Amino acid sequence: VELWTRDLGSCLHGTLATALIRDGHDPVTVLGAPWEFRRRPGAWSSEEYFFFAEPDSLAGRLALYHPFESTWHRSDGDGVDDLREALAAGVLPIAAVDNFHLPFRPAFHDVHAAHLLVVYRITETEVYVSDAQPPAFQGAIPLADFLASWGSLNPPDDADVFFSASPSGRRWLRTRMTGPVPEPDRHWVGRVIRENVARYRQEPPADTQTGLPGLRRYLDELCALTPGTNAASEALSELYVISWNIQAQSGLHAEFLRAHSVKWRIPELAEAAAGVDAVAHGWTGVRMTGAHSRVWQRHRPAELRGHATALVRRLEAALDLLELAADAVS
Amino acid sequence: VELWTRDLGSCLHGTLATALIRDGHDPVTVLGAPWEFRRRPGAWSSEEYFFFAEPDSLAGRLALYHPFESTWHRSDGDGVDDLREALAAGVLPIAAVDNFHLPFRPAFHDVHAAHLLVVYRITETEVYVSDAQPPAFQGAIPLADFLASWGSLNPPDDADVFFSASPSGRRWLRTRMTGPVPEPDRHWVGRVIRENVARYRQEPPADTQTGLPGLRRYLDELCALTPGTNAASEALSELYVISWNIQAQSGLHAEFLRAHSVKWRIPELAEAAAGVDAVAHGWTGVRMTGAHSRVWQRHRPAELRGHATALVRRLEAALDLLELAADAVS
Amino acid sequence: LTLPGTASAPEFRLIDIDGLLNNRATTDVRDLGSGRLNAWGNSFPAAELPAPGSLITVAGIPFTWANAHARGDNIRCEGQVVDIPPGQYDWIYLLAASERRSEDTIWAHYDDGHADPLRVGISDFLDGTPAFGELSAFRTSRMHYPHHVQEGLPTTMWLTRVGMPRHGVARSLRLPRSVAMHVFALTLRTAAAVRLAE
Amino acid sequence: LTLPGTASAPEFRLIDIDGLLNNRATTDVRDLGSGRLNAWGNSFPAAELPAPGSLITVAGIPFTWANAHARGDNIRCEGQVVDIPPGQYDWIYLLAASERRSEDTIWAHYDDGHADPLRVGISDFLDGTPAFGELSAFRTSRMHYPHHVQEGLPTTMWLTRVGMPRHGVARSLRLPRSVAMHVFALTLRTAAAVRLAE
Ligand SMILES: N[C@@H](CC[C@H](O)[C@@H](N)COS(=O)(=O)O)C(=O)O
Ligand SMILES: N[C@@H](CC[C@H](O)[C@@H](N)COS(=O)(=O)O)C(=O)O
Ligand SMILES: [Mg+2]
Ligand SMILES: [Mg+2]
Ligand SMILES: [Mg+2]
Repeated sequence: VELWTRDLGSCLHGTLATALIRDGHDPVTVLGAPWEFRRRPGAWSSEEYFFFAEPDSLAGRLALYHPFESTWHRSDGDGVDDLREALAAGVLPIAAVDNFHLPFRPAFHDVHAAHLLVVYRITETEVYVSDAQPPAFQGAIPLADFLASWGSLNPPDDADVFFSASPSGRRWLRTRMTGPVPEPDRHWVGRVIRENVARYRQEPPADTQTGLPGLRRYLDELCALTPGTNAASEALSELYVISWNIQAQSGLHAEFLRAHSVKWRIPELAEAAAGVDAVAHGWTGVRMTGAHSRVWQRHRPAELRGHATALVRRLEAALDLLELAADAVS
Repeated sequence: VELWTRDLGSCLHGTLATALIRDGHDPVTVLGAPWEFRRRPGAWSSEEYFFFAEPDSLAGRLALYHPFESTWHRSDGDGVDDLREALAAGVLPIAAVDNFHLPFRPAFHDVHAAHLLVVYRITETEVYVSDAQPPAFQGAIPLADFLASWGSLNPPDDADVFFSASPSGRRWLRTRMTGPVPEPDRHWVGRVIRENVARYRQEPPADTQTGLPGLRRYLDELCALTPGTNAASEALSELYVISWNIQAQSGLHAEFLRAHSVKWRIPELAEAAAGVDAVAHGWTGVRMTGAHSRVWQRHRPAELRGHATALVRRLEAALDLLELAADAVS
Repeated sequence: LTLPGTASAPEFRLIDIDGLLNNRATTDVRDLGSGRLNAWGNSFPAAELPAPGSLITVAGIPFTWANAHARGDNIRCEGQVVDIPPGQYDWIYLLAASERRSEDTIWAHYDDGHADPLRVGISDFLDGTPAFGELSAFRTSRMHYPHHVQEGLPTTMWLTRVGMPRHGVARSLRLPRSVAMHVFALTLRTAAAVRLAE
Repeated sequence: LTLPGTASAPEFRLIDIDGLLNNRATTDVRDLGSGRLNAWGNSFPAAELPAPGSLITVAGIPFTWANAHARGDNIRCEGQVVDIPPGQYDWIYLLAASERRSEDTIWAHYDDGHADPLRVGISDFLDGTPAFGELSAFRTSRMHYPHHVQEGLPTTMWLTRVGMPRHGVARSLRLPRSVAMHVFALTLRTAAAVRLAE
């Protein structure tokens, strides 16, 4: 059971990466191949691991080019018998936990936050957990502490407006690779890039903000709200939450492109990687301007609009670089 | 009689600058304050000095914020009588000339090209001309040489597909400042920048392609044509001709912004200047890809589309930097 | 063909940024609640950073540590114009960290009215991986939270360099317009003729 | 606060671009018709530039003058990838001119798969004014036309420098994607340890 994360990444990519590594899959190839933007109004939950997956499973959408699937489960009762049975069947449960109740988390008895970790062993008295999020931890915690975190009501917390008010609900994610992986050769990388670019350029449906036009509409709608209003507060909470894993995927996609640039010495992939990293970095400007407005009432609408506009321009430039990269491998 | 030009500029800005300097006006303020893009289908002439002016006079449009006017005149007969009368009235005639017939021009008896120069003195046997275009010349030429250039048929020349087939027609431009110049203070510079930005952002009503939306449509239209066709050749000849004085105005507007950045120590004006210069530089990629396609059959549709897309992005970025500049002076 | 260049004697100009400190990124155990390195009220531990006003070197580059007050120990980037001594420069050196890695623009303003946008990348304060080939300035053992000292969580500050290619006299810089970015120190390195060795 | 510095002797790596020459920007009086510096068939006078294959310095920076052939004496920029000796570099130096001044990107490719887009401005060949704070490499007295030598019309070539801020091993560059831009010579300058003067 391998600890895996990235400085732009959350427990969402981290826990899935651990599950993939256990089954001998390269998490950079699987989780880094897909690159998209989607926002469904009303869909977001106050959870570190929120990602808009519909109609795919959560793991399915995050690994769009692989036969990777997940199912959510709510465990009945007061014990961990379901997790014991899952482990005995060779499954690595990914548990929905509240950091407030995890002794090894900085948030312990301080900040409520909806989080994921891997459970890899259970005894009569201990649950062995793997959590790569800084500061990384792997080992036994008391059963009582695990149950407290797994059953947490995760109540609304003034100290965490982003990831509180989402009960753990004894939820856990089961992942499976249901067939053999595609060979990640030059032609496969070319097709992945072209499918990502085509999906970004597609005009979105009325009910879902997707790709480049969807990002434009989303940021215009966001910047139209008046700083400090309840409407703005709700929108900036959503922004910070949804943008974490969208930003994470941007960073992973850049790494995916760099890895294949090195493998085949194709500079177009490294150049594309720079454009994609510029989008990852552009998300920082937008979500942190949003965060400080939301939390500290640092209202800078000109800054938010500036970062929003820079992010769109960087995405435009990245898509053009990616088409040159696809041509270099196809 | 002062020689004045810029490495991005043509005889259009040059001759007007000589006329303005004679009347004690700053050509960087008068010709540099305006910044726009306009293209009317079928309006262009095969002349170095073509600029879309309607409904304003030529000098009027090039000095949009100043009470500057021009009138075109066509002189009958075979002499320079009309130019002598113009000089006696304190006017500096700007004569339509063919470089083929000007002994001091590199094109002399080699290349036909529709050009402008300043006439500042006439004797019985000599016309004194001022032409700042490299290589700059100021002094007497024989009457016969001037008449040959001023009356030139300027026939279609396969060595000059851009500026030939436009007879000189003994045409001359009369320019006048019809009132005191506006005082160029912080508030005036602010108003100038805001009007330029508003005009760039305004959607055109009809067939005339204006501002950023017009530029997008114009470049899309250009890139849609099949390279090597008569239609593409006509469009690329138009592109090179209209874009010279549009690029020249970009360069002069950047200089105008730099000048006021230094005067008032306002760094936003210098930052905006860099943005506007990026548009001036963007025009180089577009018009030189076009020129080599037109003249040397160097068909590179991907390159032209790439430069066109970059030019639009640079204009978008320039408009945002200008609004920050306007805020800093207003 | 490979040819030897000459040794050179560039000058370091340590920019006094004490007047521009607008944010608390560093706390002692007594004022943990003052931390504003990020939205969560984290901060660098003062006990693992240099003394205010002290001269330090990072990878041979000299910096003056900011003379902090209760309300500022770094520049949180808001497009501040920083006056620099007029001169011909090669490099800007910043000690910096970002709330997640990000990249933006430092404008260099020249006496002729030219302004050059210079690309700058700054990596994460949160146990960061350098994304822009920066050097490590500080990697602390601990991180400050509003209510506690966190053991075994490194807070990372980076030495980032930005080229000033223009042959011209620079008079000022504009820092990025990004609340994510923090500048703890700023040192300019003057131009120094380097030629083919005789 | 000012402190004297000391930088070790760097290395200059003069890049052999003879294999990338794809355009004639220079002619002698006997082949004026071969000039393709611009759409008009102008060229630099051969007599006002160095001998092919010669070692030159421009503002102290060494360059090898291209071994021209009938069909190439410079790189007209089409996004060519140029292999460089792997190493840690501070500066790219180019001898260059543009068909009207323009700005674009030189990409630096690193061993770890990172690539940095480096802004490069190149000023006009046609009696140009430097717009990007370049140094004059060559300012000729004359210009070649298809049918004549033009007296008293300078052809201008520029020395431009481009910073390589990333601390990492660079393996190759990409030249700009612009038919307007011409590269006559390319020299890399290695990183050199800088420190306080003892
Ligand atoms: N680093 C991420 C996530 C932060 C966590 O949600 C903590 N506020 C609480 O949990 S803890 O155990 O990581 O401290 C960010 O900056 O958003
Ligand atoms: N430099 C401008 C203008 C070129 C001229 O039209 C010449 N081809 C003929 O006139 S000459 O007397 O200047 O040579 C450009 O590059 O388009
Ligand atoms: Mg699937
Ligand atoms: Mg192939
Ligand atoms: Mg008018």
